[PDB]
Amino acid sequence: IETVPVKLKPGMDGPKVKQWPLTEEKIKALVEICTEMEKEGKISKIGPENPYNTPVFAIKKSTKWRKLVDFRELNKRTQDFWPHPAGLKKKKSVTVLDVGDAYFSVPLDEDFRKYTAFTIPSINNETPGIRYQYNVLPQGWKGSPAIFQSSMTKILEPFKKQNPDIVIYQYMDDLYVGSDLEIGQHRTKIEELRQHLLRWGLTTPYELHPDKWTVQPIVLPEKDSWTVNDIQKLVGKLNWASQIYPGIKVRQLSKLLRGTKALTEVIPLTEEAELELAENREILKEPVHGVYYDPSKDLIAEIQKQGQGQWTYQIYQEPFKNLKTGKYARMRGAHTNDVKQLTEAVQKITTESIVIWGKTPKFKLPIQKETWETWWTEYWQATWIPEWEFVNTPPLVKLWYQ
Amino acid sequence: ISPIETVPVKLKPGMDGPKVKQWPLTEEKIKALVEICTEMEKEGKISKIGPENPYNTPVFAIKKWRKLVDFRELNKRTQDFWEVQLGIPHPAGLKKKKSVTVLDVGDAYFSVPLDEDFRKYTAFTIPSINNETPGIRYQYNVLPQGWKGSPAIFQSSMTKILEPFAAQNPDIVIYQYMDDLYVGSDLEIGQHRTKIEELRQHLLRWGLTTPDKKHQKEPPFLWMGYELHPDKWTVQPIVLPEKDSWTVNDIQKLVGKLNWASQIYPGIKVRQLSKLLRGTKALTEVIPLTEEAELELAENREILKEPVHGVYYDPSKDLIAEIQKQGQGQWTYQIYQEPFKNLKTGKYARMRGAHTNDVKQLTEAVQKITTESIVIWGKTPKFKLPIQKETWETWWTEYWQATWIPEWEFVNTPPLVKLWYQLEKEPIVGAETFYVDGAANRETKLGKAGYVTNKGRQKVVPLTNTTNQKTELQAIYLALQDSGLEVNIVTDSQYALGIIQAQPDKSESELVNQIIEQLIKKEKVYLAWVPAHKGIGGNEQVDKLVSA
Ligand SMILES: N#Cc1cc(Cl)cc(Oc2cc(CCNC(=O)CCl)ccc2Cl)c1
Repeated sequence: IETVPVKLKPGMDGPKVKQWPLTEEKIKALVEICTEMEKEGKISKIGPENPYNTPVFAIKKSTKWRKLVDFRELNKRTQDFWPHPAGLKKKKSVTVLDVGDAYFSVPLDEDFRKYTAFTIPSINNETPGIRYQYNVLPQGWKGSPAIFQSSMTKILEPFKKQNPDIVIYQYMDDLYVGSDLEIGQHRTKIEELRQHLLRWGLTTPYELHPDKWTVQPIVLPEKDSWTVNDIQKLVGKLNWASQIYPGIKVRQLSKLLRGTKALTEVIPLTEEAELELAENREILKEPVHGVYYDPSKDLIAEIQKQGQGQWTYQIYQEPFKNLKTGKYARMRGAHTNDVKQLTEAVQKITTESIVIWGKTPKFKLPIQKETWETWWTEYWQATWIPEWEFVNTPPLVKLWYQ
Repeated sequence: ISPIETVPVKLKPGMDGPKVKQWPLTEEKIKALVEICTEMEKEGKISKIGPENPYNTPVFAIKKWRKLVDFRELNKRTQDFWEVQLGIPHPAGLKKKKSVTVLDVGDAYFSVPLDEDFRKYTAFTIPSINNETPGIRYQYNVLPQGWKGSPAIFQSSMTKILEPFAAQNPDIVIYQYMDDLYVGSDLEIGQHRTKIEELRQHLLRWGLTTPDKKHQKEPPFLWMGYELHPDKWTVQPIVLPEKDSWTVNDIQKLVGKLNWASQIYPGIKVRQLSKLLRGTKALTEVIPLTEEAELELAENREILKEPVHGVYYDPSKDLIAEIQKQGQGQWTYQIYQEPFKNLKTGKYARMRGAHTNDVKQLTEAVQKITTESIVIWGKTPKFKLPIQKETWETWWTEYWQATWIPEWEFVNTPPLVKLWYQLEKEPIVGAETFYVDGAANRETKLGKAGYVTNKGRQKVVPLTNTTNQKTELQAIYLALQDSGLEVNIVTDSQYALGIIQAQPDKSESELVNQIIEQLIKKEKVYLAWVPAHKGIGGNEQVDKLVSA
């Protein structure tokens, strides 16, 4: 029962972002949700003298509908305000718990409330949207975990003392809990924390394993009968890897193609070339030494559709300096589609990025903008939203990262 | 004092009220301001103010006579408000009602109070002739007409006023747009007339006057360029000008009217006309029309000659969209629930780049319908599309970009959408392997394209005013001309590789259009890439050939 003064950055106005059109199904769910939030004092209706807007979406996360607010623009403008454990990637198991309901016990600075304004859209612009602002700390705003921080440390301090090796990291609405324990013990220690949080009034309605995460090695084929095309493709891929690994050579392999040869012609692999290829296979095993994470610089994720439910990704801050690379695969379940797989992959990459570095990456998404803006909420379960942009240039690097 | 509650209003932080000066006025106009203002003063809309008010805003008279005020300075000084009704409803989204009344609200802004603390900033001065005596000072107590916050604060106030009536009458549908009010019910016209008279009284109890000549508007309603009948809607008649010469301004207004007609007139095309605005130097520049542009406008003129009507929306029946190709990169669609009664029509012709294919454009068209359907009806329709699942599944599976395919059904209404060609995924045996390459000096801008094959053939065609990129396409084109029906090409040009791998069937480039014609005629084509200047097979030989 005491507010914490919240200030936007100097010379910065609040967010004025467009509310996206919603289907009548999602509008109805937002109206039910906000009517009950109004009854509980968490939000209140606002008048025309409030010009600010932050977008809202309806997702499922389950049968019951849920509200998600895109506080990205407010988060940039609130920024300022006022700790990431480097060992969370080390732990064999990491479990994620949603602790976001706890924020709704804390009043928000009455002066800052205006910047939390949101609009439930209308169909066909028939009616002006229903407009609310927040009276309590909103889920999804970077300020809410920062303000709730002290209360969180009080509630966790018992549990941390009893289990000193377990690592607990808070990012937005989620708690990341890591242990090197066996899985059954891990899940038991997790339930103790849930009951500890629930005994103290924090309602907490996903298991990762960063032990298995790596940067994938570049893979070269192994063929019984090579052709001119196969050598050319192999010489093309090794040339690309030469920008990254210095020791690659293609002289012996390219000699096998000397002359003007038909592409389908079979080229026996001479011993000198086979050694150079075998040597180049060993160089790809050992990673680059110069790849380091600058905290000031932004993380960037690129994603490539490789077909058959496979998506490759790379995370980097500067070109060719890949901090992480990986491949995503989802076994088709009669509902698997390109937008569902991209949206699942985007979340998996973002979670991995949050564990490793404590910030989300900027996404280069291989999808037409409007298709993404239309359908991304149908499969979104995470409680945060990364920045993104839309690649329109096709990769000819698709083969190489596969 | 007023029953309507005021909205608090501040000026932008660090700004004070307007202090614009009052230019002298004709003595005839001063009399009109004196009479209008004493009538306005009697009604409580304005009030004479003491001398200490340091602010002013100019006022004028023009023609009954009216009072006009220039609040531009206060408007630049006033806080921003939540914008109101940027979009307007689309008649195809509205649902049929048995009875519909239109109600205009008179002196709508002047019926709503204004925040007391803000009233000091509205002050204006009625001039005294020759400045012989001090001027008469007035300030507003209601929402001034032309002020920045008047449109939004009135709508908010109107909504709160309307709230009690709508609770007692849940069945009636009330729409608010600007100063108008649209009321509809499915009750008996006598009972509906009764409910309309009740609301007029409830509005009158809050100070809002309503039409007393029964209800002044009668169907059809001329509303925002539309025509609303009890069982049909249509656009207002469109007139396309005829001129010997066309300026940039004339073209922009023409694509505007055609764009507007597209929502109910099936077949409107504006692509070739709009391409004329590419340079867009000034609205005065005269643009020579194109033979393709003149045919497009002629076909549009023929379409506009016949009338068309749209229907209103029934949420009980399904929503269906069909898309038909119009050629030259242009597409058209209709949205309906009954097989020939259309809710709306539309077009789509954007290339989204220099080269595309039909399946990509069809998927983009489906995307534009899907967004528009959500806005208008809050749902996505069923699609009847002129493509077969084998065609679309093959495309979206091999397409590098992720795409959402709605549930659709194949309708066999030619022209069907097909993949005109498909490059090979593996090299072709028994086919000649062409190693192509091109070049052009960047300064001289002259160049050459040549090939070197496994069968031993070599050729070099000379080239003028080209670029390194265009020659790389020329080399690929040359190998398609001088080859049999099956061919393997090998290039070092990532630029050329990307354009062909995209498998376009249409381009703004005549070269790429020629390559496409060759690719269609050929049976099997495999395109392969090699790093340049790395001494790999024929690429080294063709590089030396075109370098000499
Ligand atoms: N000027 C005006 C105007 C503008 C709009 Cl955007 C709506 C409106 O009234 C309505 C229209 C419809 C759609 C069907 N119409 C009819 O059956 C009779 Cl024309 C339904 C309700 C109302 Cl209130 C009037």
